[PDB]
Amino acid sequence: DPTLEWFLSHCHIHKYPSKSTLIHQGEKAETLYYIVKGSVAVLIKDEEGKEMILSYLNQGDFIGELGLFEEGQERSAWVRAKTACEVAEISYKKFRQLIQVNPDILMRLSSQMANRLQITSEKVGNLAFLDVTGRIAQTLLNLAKQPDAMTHPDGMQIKITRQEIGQIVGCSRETVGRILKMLEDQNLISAHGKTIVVYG
Amino acid sequence: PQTDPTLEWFLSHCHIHKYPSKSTLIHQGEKAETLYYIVKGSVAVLIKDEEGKEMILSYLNQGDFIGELGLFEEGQERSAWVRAKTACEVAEISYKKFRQLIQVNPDILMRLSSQMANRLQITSEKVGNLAFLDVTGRIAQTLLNLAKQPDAMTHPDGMQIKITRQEIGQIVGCSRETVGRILKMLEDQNLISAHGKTIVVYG
Ligand SMILES: Nc1ncnc2c1ncn2[C@@H]1O[C@@H]2COP(=O)(O)O[C@H]2[C@H]1O
Ligand SMILES: Nc1ncnc2c1ncn2[C@@H]1O[C@@H]2COP(=O)(O)O[C@H]2[C@H]1O
Ligand SMILES: [Cl-]
Ligand SMILES: [Cl-]
Ligand SMILES: [Cl-]
Repeated sequence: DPTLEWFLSHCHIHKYPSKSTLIHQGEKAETLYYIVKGSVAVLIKDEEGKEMILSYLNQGDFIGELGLFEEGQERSAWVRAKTACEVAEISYKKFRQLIQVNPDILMRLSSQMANRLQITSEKVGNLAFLDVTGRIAQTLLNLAKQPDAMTHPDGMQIKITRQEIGQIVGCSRETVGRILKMLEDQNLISAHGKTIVVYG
Repeated sequence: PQTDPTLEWFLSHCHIHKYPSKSTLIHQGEKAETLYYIVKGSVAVLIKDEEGKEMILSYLNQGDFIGELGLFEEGQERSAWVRAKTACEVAEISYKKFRQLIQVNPDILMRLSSQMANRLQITSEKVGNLAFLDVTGRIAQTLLNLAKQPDAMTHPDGMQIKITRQEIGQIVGCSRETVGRILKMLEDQNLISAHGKTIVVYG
């Protein structure tokens, strides 16, 4: 589409190796990014440096957009490359100029911010009233009904690790372990290495 | 609370409607064709968990856009209910008309997008608190957050807020009973005072 091509023609595409930290929470924001190729993780941390993934972002996603609208904004989160990444970069100053020329580019960015807000809002509603057990159970049941869940003699099989469960619900890997054992004993799931079976 | 030429130009293209306290501005799931802007008053943005329990996702106040999430893609449905907390005065404009205003002066889209960005930050922090903080910490953080809403009073011991235990539970994501037990504890810890329907957050 011509809007994205026009936008990219004003950007400088950079290549970063896997595990690069592209954005550090707390730093001064003066640049907008757009993923041309690759995937990243958006993360927040607690005092002990524990973690919760807010989102994965991929090809076609803007990153670092939240500091664009007000002066002196700081990065709201960490963004770390999951794979090697090809990322277009443009100063906020230049981007603001592009918006006056053709605001459709700001409509595209804002469309992504709107979706992100709806997704993050839904996660608040889904997790707020539950304790860690409730959150883990809901998480597994939700994954069991997604298209990539596979058929199993015992029910629906999902691919997920104790670590990434903990990253979704914001708890330790050990707590996940204990809760998965409990869910097995209640005859709701079966856990086998890096896969879980939710009983139907 | 602070308008500017861009906003008054925008408002000159809108119709301002009044909404009594408790009335619904927006119903979740309805087709979105209208953008709102609060001239006066406050609203609550509500969503429900998988058991049908209602949460207060955010309050919005004078100067806030509402109903913007449906503007960017066709056939979008409202993501939440929005109901008046006080009597409100709200400017309305069709998405069709607003898209034309954007072409006339994109600064109005910058104003709207700025709020969307702020909301994402705020909501992201809330999702992090759900995990990083215990229930006590979540209630304590909500009390602070509420001590900074415009409707917050001054007090010789700190900031005095007006909110029901029910409402604290809907913001935090816990039961009214839990809130009661935690406010008592915080009171005994000399961090707050609960004078009936009022709470004083010490500073
Ligand atoms: N809830 C979220 N969902 C998706 N992306 C996010 C979320 N919160 C922050 N980000 C992204 O992470 C970036 C961190 O830097 P910025 O705050 O400039 O811009 C932020 C967004 O691009
Ligand atoms: N997390 C949030 N913070 C503040 N306001 C929100 C949030 N989620 C939804 N809203 C508002 O509630 C509105 C419901 O209708 P829309 O989805 O059109 O637009 C939505 C936003 O204006
Ligand atoms: Cl509606
Ligand atoms: Cl807890
Ligand atoms: Cl009360």
